[PDB]
Amino acid sequence: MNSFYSQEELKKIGFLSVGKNVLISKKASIYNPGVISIGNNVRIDDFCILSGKVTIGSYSHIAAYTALYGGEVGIEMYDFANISSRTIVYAAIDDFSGNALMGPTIPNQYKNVKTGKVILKKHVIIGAHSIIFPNVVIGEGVAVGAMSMVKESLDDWYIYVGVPVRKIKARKRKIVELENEFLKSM
Amino acid sequence: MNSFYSQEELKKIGFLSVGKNVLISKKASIYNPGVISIGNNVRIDDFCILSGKVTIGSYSHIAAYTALYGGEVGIEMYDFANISSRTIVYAAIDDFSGNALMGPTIPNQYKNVKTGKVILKKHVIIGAHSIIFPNVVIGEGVAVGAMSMVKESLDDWYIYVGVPVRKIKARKRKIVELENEFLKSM
Amino acid sequence: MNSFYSQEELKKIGFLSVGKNVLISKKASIYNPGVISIGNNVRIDDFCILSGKVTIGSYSHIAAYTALYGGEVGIEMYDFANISSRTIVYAAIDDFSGNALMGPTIPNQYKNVKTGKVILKKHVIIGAHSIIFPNVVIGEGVAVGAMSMVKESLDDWYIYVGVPVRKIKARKRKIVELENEFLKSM
Ligand SMILES: CC(C)(COP(=O)(O)OP(=O)(O)OC[C@H]1O[C@@H](n2cnc3c(N)ncnc32)[C@H](O)[C@@H]1OP(=O)(O)O)[C@@H](O)C(=O)NCCC(=O)NCCS
Ligand SMILES: CC(C)(COP(=O)(O)OP(=O)(O)OC[C@H]1O[C@@H](n2cnc3c(N)ncnc32)[C@H](O)[C@@H]1OP(=O)(O)O)[C@@H](O)C(=O)NCCC(=O)NCCS
Ligand SMILES: CC(C)(COP(=O)(O)OP(=O)(O)OC[C@H]1O[C@@H](n2cnc3c(N)ncnc32)[C@H](O)[C@@H]1OP(=O)(O)O)[C@@H](O)C(=O)NCCC(=O)NCCS
Ligand SMILES: Cc1cn([C@H]2C[C@H](O)[C@@H](COP(=O)(O)OP(=O)(O)O[C@H]3O[C@H](C)[C@@H](N)[C@H](O)[C@H]3O)O2)c(=O)[nH]c1=O
Ligand SMILES: Cc1cn([C@H]2C[C@H](O)[C@@H](COP(=O)(O)OP(=O)(O)O[C@H]3O[C@H](C)[C@@H](N)[C@H](O)[C@H]3O)O2)c(=O)[nH]c1=O
Ligand SMILES: Cc1cn([C@H]2C[C@H](O)[C@@H](COP(=O)(O)OP(=O)(O)O[C@H]3O[C@H](C)[C@@H](N)[C@H](O)[C@H]3O)O2)c(=O)[nH]c1=O
Ligand SMILES: [Cl-]
Repeated sequence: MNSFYSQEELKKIGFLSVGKNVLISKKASIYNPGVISIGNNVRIDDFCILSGKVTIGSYSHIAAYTALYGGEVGIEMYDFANISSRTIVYAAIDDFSGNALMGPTIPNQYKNVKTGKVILKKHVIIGAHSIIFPNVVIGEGVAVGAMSMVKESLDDWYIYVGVPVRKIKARKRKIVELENEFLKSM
Repeated sequence: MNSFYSQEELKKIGFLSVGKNVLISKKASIYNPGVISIGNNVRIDDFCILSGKVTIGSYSHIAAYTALYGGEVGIEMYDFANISSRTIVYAAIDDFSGNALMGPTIPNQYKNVKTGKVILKKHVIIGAHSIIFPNVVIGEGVAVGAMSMVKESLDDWYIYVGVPVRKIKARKRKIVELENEFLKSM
Repeated sequence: MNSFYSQEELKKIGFLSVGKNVLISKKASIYNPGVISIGNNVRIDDFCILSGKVTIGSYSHIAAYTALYGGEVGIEMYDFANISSRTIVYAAIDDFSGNALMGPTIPNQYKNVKTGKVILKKHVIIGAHSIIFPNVVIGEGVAVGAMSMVKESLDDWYIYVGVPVRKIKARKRKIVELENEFLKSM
């Protein structure tokens, strides 16, 4: 079976914008669909949470349990980006340092929230159980491994692993040739 | 949108005690609520689980996916403690050594469950995707980083990271001041 | 207060096979029950996902949030095997190298999915927040620590930790007697 909303159910959600062949679990949470644009051929799985400003392009899988906290600044994924299960992407984060109170029970003037657009460029893949922090551009074709923590921007076409991640090898570009192949045959 | 119970449904859950301005997700799970006590200005998000003895004070966020397995001995959080997404706090665990059978499918006399009260003191923040094992006090003002694992009590006012955690630098104490300033404020 | 199906609703799911004393959360997701079999005395908790080909023996707990993506080649667990919360087992994963396109939105010609049966032998325990990848045999009596990642088969009766896992000590085998002793009671 599957848990995906109908085309009929989907247009009732109220997305800023939703494309063709979009498959979204009835078990995801979508908060403020008003600020969420989704392109074509996108699958969002069980127990995802998308909240605040989120832009997804086309050909992207958001695997189960993944939370995207877009806040005001937003999270944007370009085409052919994918995110494996249990990832968190934060576009805002509280100050852990001891210099500020923390979290949504507390008025902003006591906190020191860090906020910044998070961008995943084309062909980015994020491995399972990973965390991406605010104000981070994940460069084109970057792979980050499972269980990775990314606190700053990542250079294009590299593979990274660890907490926090380190650059371990080049990502191959064959994928770009297959993109063009795939598209050409449509 | 939002997924919270109204103050009216909350009253029907049958909590040991629940204060005001409590926002609990309808997508969270609550088992044995008659041993669960929640103070004022608490938020518990989608997909959290609270099970068995759990005591939360005030000005606390339990972010999404976080499981608090309080068992019979309990987990207690003091005021201004917050737990980030996908954290687990166990007050009991099975013996992994090979010296016992394991899990809820096996009866106790063949197991060797390790149990003990867990306490998160005031101003503790627990980073996302972290695990706290039983019989542990997380010190006053401690921050535990993301993806960290805690098996022992932690000294006050430090930041710890890793699996298992190590101390990396003092937590700043400004928040004590901010706590007074904020509380004055009302 | 628990969230399990009755034995009656269980039969309405359409498992290849379901034993007795099987406690499955209504909050778990089960996809393609037709290829899933479960033996006796098994508990599957909230927000679990079982997808594709999955075979569970007896006396096994699959804890909250755990995802078993059995695909076509399958995941098998033998008796007395248990998986702690927020674990992922994959029988298939995409190629992260950059030599292929990725994920369920892309046709198979353009991908290079690696596939392989995952087997957990008797008495295996997998710690919370762990990830097991395809084509892996976890030998009998293996314990994998929390927050660990397994890409290769594991030697029987050892304890392994880390990302990727390294062997750290033997598992005790007192478990083997206890099993005999307990089964006698039955
Ligand atoms: C990143 C990954 C692609 C690396 O695979 P690889 O290219 O086969 O690299 P190796 O296995 O040789 O590892 C290279 C180095 O990185 C380390 N490493 C590999 N993956 C790591 C990870 N996730 N975290 C930390 N270290 C990692 C290895 O220990 C090795 O270190 P060394 O050079 O110090 O020995 C793979 O390990 C991974 O993390 N895959 C994620 C799969 C996934 O999440 N899939 C979702 C379902 S599609
Ligand atoms: C713990 C944290 C606050 C430390 O950040 P920082 O004070 O800026 O410290 P740095 O990034 O300089 O790192 C200091 C050391 O700890 C390591 N480190 C930092 N965070 C780590 C983590 N979570 N796990 C393991 N190692 C970590 C760094 O590698 C560095 O090691 P080194 O001195 O051996 O090089 C931050 O890394 C973190 O984990 N934040 C969690 C945020 C979160 O979960 N938010 C939830 C939503 S509000
Ligand atoms: C694997 C585990 C059982 C080991 O515990 P232990 O036998 O008491 O071993 P120790 O705590 O002495 O650690 C031994 C070594 O392994 C390292 N280690 C222990 N657990 C680790 C883990 N989960 N990840 C990485 N390293 C780990 C230690 O740092 C130590 O390293 P060193 O030899 O380099 O100093 C335990 O740490 C663990 O992970 N338990 C998982 C519990 C769980 O998930 N329970 C689910 C609820 S029932
Ligand atoms: C996870 C999930 C599955 N399903 C249904 C519909 C699907 O067609 C079917 C199988 O989905 P699946 O996710 O088990 O299998 P796949 O479609 O192969 O995808 C999975 O394996 C890949 C190698 C990974 N890259 C993905 O991250 C992982 O989700 O089950 C749902 O309806 N909702 C879900 O959340
Ligand atoms: C996650 C979640 C959200 N919501 C709704 C109600 C909320 O007011 C709204 C916004 O929630 P949000 O969590 O997206 O955004 P914030 O309210 O800023 O909270 C979040 O960012 C912080 C900087 C972190 N420290 C928190 O751990 C993180 O959860 O969405 C729910 O109703 N239920 C939920 O579980
Ligand atoms: C997690 C969960 C709990 N429950 C209900 C019925 C249960 O009998 C009761 C308590 O179960 P619990 O998981 O809170 O507690 P326990 O039955 O002790 O089990 C737990 O502690 C062990 C030491 C760990 N090995 C397990 O991984 C952990 O799940 O709550 C549910 O109905 N559904 C659930 O998903
Ligand atoms: Cl999760």
